[PDB]
Amino acid sequence: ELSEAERKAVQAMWARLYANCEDVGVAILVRFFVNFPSAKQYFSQFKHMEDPLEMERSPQLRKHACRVMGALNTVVENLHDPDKVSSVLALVGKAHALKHKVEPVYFKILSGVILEVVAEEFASDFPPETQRAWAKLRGLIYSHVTAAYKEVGWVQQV
Ligand code: HEM
Repeated sequence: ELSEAERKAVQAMWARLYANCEDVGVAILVRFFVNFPSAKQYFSQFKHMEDPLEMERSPQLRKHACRVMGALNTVVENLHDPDKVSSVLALVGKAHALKHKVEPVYFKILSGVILEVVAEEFASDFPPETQRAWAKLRGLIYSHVTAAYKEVGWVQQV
C-alpha cells in the first residue's frame, strides 16, 4: 500500500503528468465519456454533447478536468500523510454521493481510465514494481471514496 519507493515513483510520474494538468485531464474525461456515455448524464452541460470534439475543447469540461486533476494532485502529493489523503477523498466522496449523486462504481471506472493514460505517457518506462504501485493508488482511492458513500448510507434514487 505504497512504500516509500512506490510513493516516489508514482509521485514523479504524476508530477510530469500534472505539469500537463490541462490536456491530460481533458483527455481522461473525454475518454471516460466515450467509453461510458452515461456518466455524461450527471453533467448538465455535457449530458448532450456527443461529439468528443465539442468536449475536447470546452472551457467547462476543461474546468472539471482542472478540479479532478487538482484533487488527485493533493492526494498524490500528501500520499505520506494518511490523514490528508483520507480527508481529501472523504470530502470528495461525500460531495459526489450527496450533492452530485454519482453512483460510486464510476470512480473505479474513471480511475482505470486515468491509469490508462499514465501508462501511455510512460509506455517507455512503465516497470512492474511501478505499474503495481499505481494499482494501489487506484484501489486506495476507490475504497476511501466508497467508505464515504457507505458512511452516508448511500442509495441512488429513481
Ligand atoms: C477521480 C475522482 C474524482 C474527483 C477528484 C472529482 C472531483 C470533483 C471536484 C473537485 C468537483 C468540484 C466540485 C465539488 O468538489 O463539489 C467535482 C464535481 C463533479 N463531479 Fe467529480 N470528481 C471525481 C470523479 C467523478 C466521477 C467518476 C463522476 C461521475 C460521472 C463525477 C461527477 C461530478 C459531477 C456531476 C460534478 C458536478 C459537476 C458540475 O455539475 O459542475 N466526478 N468533482
